[PDB]
Amino acid sequence: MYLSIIILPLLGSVVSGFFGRKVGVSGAQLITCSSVIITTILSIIAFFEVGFNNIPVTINIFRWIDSEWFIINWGFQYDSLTVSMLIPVLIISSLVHIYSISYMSSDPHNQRFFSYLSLFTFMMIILVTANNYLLMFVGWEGVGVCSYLLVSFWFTRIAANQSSISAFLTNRVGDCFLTVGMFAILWSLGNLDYATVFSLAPYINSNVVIIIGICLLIGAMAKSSQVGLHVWLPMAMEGPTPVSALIHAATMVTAGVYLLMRSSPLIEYSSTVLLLCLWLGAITTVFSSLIGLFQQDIKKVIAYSTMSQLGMMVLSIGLSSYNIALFHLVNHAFYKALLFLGAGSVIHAVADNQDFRKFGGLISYLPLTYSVMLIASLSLVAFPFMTGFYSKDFILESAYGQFSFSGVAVYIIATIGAIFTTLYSVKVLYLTFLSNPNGPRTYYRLAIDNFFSAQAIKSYKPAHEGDFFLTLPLVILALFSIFFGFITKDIFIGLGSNFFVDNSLFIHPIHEIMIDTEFAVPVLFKLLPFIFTISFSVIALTLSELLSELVIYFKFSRFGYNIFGFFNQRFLIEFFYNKYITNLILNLGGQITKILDKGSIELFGPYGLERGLVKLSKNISSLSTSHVTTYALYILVGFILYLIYNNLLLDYSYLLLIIILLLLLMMIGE
Amino acid sequence: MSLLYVLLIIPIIGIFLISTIDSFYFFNVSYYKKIALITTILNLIVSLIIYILFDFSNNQFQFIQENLDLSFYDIYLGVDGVSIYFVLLTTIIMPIALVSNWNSITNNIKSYLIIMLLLETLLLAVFLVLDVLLFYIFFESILPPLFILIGLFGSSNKVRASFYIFLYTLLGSLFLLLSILTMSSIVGTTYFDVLLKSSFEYTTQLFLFFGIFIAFAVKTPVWGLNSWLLRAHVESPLGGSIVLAAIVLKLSLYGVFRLILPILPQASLNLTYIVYAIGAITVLYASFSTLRTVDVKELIAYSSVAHAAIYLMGVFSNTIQGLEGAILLGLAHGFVSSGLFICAGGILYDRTGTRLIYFFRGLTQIMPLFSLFFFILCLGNAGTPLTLNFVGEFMSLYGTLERLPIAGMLASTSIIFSAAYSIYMYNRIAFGGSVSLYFIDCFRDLTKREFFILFTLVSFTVILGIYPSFVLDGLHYNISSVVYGIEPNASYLT
Amino acid sequence: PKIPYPKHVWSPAGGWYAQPANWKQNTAIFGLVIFGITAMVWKYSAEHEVRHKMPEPDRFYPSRYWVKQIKDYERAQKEKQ
Amino acid sequence: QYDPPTGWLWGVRPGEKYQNEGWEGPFFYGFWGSLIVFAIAYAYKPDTSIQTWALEEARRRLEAEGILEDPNPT
Amino acid sequence: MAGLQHYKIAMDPALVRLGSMISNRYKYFRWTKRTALVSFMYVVVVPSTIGYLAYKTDGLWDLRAKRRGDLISER
Ligand SMILES: CCCCCCCCCCC(CCCCCCCCCC)(CO[C@H]1O[C@@H](CO)[C@H](O[C@@H]2O[C@@H](CO)[C@H](O)[C@@H](O)[C@@H]2O)[C@@H](O)[C@@H]1O)CO[C@H]1O[C@@H](CO)[C@H](O[C@@H]2O[C@@H](CO)[C@H](O)[C@@H](O)[C@@H]2O)[C@@H](O)[C@H]1O
Ligand SMILES: CCCCCCCCCCCCCCCCCC(=O)OC[C@H](COP(=O)([O-])OCC[N+](C)(C)C)OC(=O)CCCCCCCCCCCCCCCCC
Repeated sequence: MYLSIIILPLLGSVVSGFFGRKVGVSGAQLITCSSVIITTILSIIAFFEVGFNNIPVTINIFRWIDSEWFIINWGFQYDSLTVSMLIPVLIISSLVHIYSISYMSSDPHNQRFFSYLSLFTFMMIILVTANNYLLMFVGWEGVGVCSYLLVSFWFTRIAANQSSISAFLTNRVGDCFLTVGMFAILWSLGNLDYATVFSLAPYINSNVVIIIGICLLIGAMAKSSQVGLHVWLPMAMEGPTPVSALIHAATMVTAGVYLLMRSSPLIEYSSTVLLLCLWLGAITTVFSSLIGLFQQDIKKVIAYSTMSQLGMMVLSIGLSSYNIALFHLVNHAFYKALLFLGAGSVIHAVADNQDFRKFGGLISYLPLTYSVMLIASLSLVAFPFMTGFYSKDFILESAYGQFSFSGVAVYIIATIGAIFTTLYSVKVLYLTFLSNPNGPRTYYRLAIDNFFSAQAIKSYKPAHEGDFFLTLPLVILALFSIFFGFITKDIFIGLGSNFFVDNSLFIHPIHEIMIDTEFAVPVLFKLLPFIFTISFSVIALTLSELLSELVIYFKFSRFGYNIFGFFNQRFLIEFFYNKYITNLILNLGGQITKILDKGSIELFGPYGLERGLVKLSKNISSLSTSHVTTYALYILVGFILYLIYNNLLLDYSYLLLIIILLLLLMMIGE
Repeated sequence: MSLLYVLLIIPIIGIFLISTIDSFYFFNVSYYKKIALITTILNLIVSLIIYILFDFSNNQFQFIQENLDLSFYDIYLGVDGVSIYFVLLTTIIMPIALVSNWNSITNNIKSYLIIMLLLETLLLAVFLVLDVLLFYIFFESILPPLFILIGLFGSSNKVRASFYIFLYTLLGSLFLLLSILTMSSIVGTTYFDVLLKSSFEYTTQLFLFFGIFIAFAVKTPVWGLNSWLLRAHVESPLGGSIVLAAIVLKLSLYGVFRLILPILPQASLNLTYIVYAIGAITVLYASFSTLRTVDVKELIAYSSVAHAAIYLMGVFSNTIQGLEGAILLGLAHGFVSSGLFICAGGILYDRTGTRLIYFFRGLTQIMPLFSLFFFILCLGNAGTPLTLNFVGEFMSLYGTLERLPIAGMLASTSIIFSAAYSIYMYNRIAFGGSVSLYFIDCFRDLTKREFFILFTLVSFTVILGIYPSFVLDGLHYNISSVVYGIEPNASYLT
Repeated sequence: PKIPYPKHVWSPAGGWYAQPANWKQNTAIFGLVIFGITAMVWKYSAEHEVRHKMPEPDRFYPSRYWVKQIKDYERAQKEKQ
Repeated sequence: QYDPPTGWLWGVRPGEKYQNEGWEGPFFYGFWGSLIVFAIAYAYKPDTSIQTWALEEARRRLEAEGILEDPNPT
Repeated sequence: MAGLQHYKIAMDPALVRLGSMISNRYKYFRWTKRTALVSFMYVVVVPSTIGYLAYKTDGLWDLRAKRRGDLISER
């Protein structure tokens, strides 16, 4: 069964992709969805075997790379973290395969799309089940290749080509740092299997831990889209919608978070990497939360809300709170996928429009979509007793519960991020459903009200809801968004919970803050997020549909105009990256090709030699006049020169200088 | 008769049959190409037989023949682990290169086949000779056939390309020859089992290193000595390009394991920083210029320069994993560059008659089979895991990092830039819009021939990317013998 | 509507709106192939997995029904008194 | 509504069949046949790797120390 | 045009002319203050910098089996 989880999504993928002509559209969907659903059941069974009974399972098949000290196997370890990661990844992948049956029903390339969907699932599973750093790197690149293919799926569109390059290259920047960190682990410990690294971590040189830790933090930044290496993820919204929900919101964006949690036994022995994790997460929270409020596309708002939640996880990891980081990762994957799939319902309902400025109404047109989108939003803003409430809010008080200046500072930072999460959460639901219709007649024109005379049987298109495959995943994910956090907090948090005693997560006792978080945090700062959430929601809802001119007054101020543009333009990072990094590299290549390789290297090389030596050859040949009297004088002068050189005991250096001089003169014509 | 002599003899027989069969039957040129292809298959079958019998942990040369008839220049043949895989690469590549030109060679077909068959014998003899001066003789012997191959079958700029590769290689080689002749004078021979026991004094090693290095940097090539490759690898016929990039670039790498590591250990260790600066510069400069190269075959040719920099840095690492990774990368480069040259110089070029990138776009729409293999090959060029290219790049890069960290860190940036030019070139050709509006006719997809040379090459890189033990197991023991150094509590046991 | 496309382009994944008339029959064979390979993988896993703690007798641990390591332990532990 | 799977594999039009260029025999039967045979032959090749020989001596030496249990005690 | 008959291509003269300029550009390189400065920077300065840094850090560090109570520095 444990191997059968690994290979089953791969088997479906090769049938969907390399034999699509045999099974067709329906055969491809039946095989992939079947092969993912069966894998999901085995994952639920695995979560009970490994996690609840605390029986880790080791499996090694054949060696991969064997050189002296490095022995890397095709080997898999199931531990409490492994089965914890597999639950969101397999369930959401099963619900996104099903959702795609309806969503892409009119696309001409269903077989290839479902092959990509199942191949991504297999690479994600490899990434979390591998028992060594390098095999994880295979799934790390595996999900990156699958992400590039799925972002560029509609490959005749130029902008989706640019986005796919951005995701491939930006992640490769983080791959380069992950490779050096693996090189540093190999150099210090002799190989990279997890057990070896984690058994020797307390004893290795503290500077070595920093080098490895910083290296794997930078790789985590790219895959989890933190402020340094974040720009790819918003651009990844160019793929089809079920890709955004599965790959860029719920599972692959969490690989960086998984890397740090799996590395917790090592990075616990480096406060430097923990402190850098702590601030990097906080920056990412406010950075994206600010940007998302000023986005005009619904998928772009949701993408920046993913970036802000992933920052909350990295923030939590910086407080040595990997269990709370894992709890938020699992919980966020459920309700954030719900928002993406609910958004996909809207985009389908209004003929692919994605701009808030053309929504409005739809509240009576998409009641089921509105309900689950509202349910998901309250989970995102950590409304009390929702699923997201149990994870996010604990992260906040844990930041305060670590009574340190950095911990207090991140609390304030992440609180402001929470404020703007509420703001753009209000912005989505209101501009889509609650506001007046800013879109055209076609969206809202119903057959109940008579408008046409002869084109009455058809020609209404009233922006209705989707079919069963479109709506069933919404209902399921809605239920997880309400009860799953409450049902499961005692596992992931507990108070002295021993779910991760296989050492999947290591928390050094000196890094414990949970006691102070439960008892030492004042009640005012515990409920402060809810006071802010329940008020800025009132402030946001009042500013629209009641005021609606004040924000306009702000926009048309030069201060507000500049503020609006700066945040809409994502702190101008894409502008400055393109100007001074991408175009810098292209111009370096232009110089190298033009001034050196097709330039100076040719002239101080073969081409210059050809020019000069042909000239030298022709000038020397000019002396050969065939005048017998001239050759006679030439013999005579040569005779005298030989006599001089030997008679006067001349310095040999003089003779060589004379020869060089003669070539100089024959360089010059006439 | 030794099996190693059979390896060198079979292609000469095929040359004889090709040149005489007109007297036993206007013979169709299909018959000629059938003879040459079967000739390469038998040579491959013999190399497979040798490998089945080959022993992975012997420090004696295997399959050697006693001479007992010593002359001034006697060809001694022998094989060990550090040469066995280059012999296999040569005997696998040669049939694929023949099939890749099955239709595109339209005139002078007999001359083309005889040159390729002669190239097979000469390149194999380079890997099998047990004498350092024999190595130079085979290394330089391939130049006149290569000059003729380019000049009889090359594209519009074939004359300038043929001259460049001949004069660059000759010039570098003349400095290697002076280094070899000095060795021959001090030791009395260049036979491996005698010269490897000699201990040259340090200043002699330094001036021996220079002269061997000048030649190997011309042949790697390092950036700045690489315009012959940017000409010859592009102007060459497709079969010439495959042989030139898959096997001929590997000569300088196998040459380092015979001519520098065992006999110049002190000069090699003291000069590694000069080697690493050149290798680091080559990795960045070649990568940036590959990004701006608009000839599709020139872009695949320039990426060979960047990959060869990494195996060159791995070969000077003086670590087991760096040395094994260098051989692994050399082999993986041979399968990947062969496939990318087939994709560009054989599939795009035959269909369009042009090599300019500006005319290609959206080929996936009409050529799905080409785009599938082309993409997998572009992942191999980017060193994606599950290809043998990742295993070689990782091991080479780890050894370079451990030997000299700043050089490895710069060399590691190849993981970013090889992806950049591979993905950029893939996107512009297969993706990047609908089918190019410059195409008047529609294009057919891969023919069965094109499919099965790409599939075979893609098969080798992926199978060895998942189980690289198939090469490493036969590398470990012999490659131990070229490492230089000691551990304090492990050395001088009593 | 549905986009037009060339009928001469052969693609292994099907092409544009590809569904053969016999798609159920073909899907049945491939699903059978998938089951057969999966079962072989299942047999390998149930023999080569390694554990260091065994499950308690009264706990829901279905692998106890096929994994060689646990099956041997349970059979040996039944020999008591 | 779905379309019937179309397309010309190897560019062979539906009326005609594939024509052999002359390379197919040697390549499929000689080149690929020999590689398949070699792979079967390689299953029966004895292990001559330095690792296999060195693992056995390493096991005995760690049996000598208090690391590995001795199947044949004294 | 090149051996085997290829498909009809709308060979755009401007693009063809650009391709010809790139093949022949070596014939028109000249030494100027700009070209000499660029060539000197790429060929001498940057390589000698990496060479100097590689020289000065050769043998400086070793990671293998370094524990707490030890230094990465060797020299
Ligand atoms: C992604 C990077 C993220 C950030 C990384 C930060 C890592 C921080 C560690 C930096 C590090 C590791 C480099 C290993 C690299 C291995 C491969 C690279 C990675 C492979 C994956 C580089 O340190 C080297 O730097 C050299 C110069 O650069 C210096 O050598 C020379 O410097 C000049 C003459 O002195 C010459 O001019 C230069 O020619 C020479 O060479 C040396 O300082 C040293 O060799 C080691 O730093 C160490 O410095 C020393 C002195 O403080 C510290 O000792 C302290 O001494 C006591 C009193 O002094 C203190 O009371 C006490 O506290 C402590 O005992 C150490 O504790 C440690 O701090
Ligand atoms: C790393 C080297 C490769 C190793 C893995 C080798 C493949 C293993 C199996 C992969 C899963 C199965 C893939 C099915 C193919 C996808 C659908 C298809 O047939 O494409 C044809 C399709 C045909 O599509 P179509 O069926 O929709 O036909 C109509 C579409 N047009 C208009 C194009 C004709 O061609 C394409 O459209 C895309 C061209 C690129 C194909 C992308 C390659 C897919 C395989 C990716 C390899 C994954 C590597 C993993 C990363 C390494 C890990 C670190």
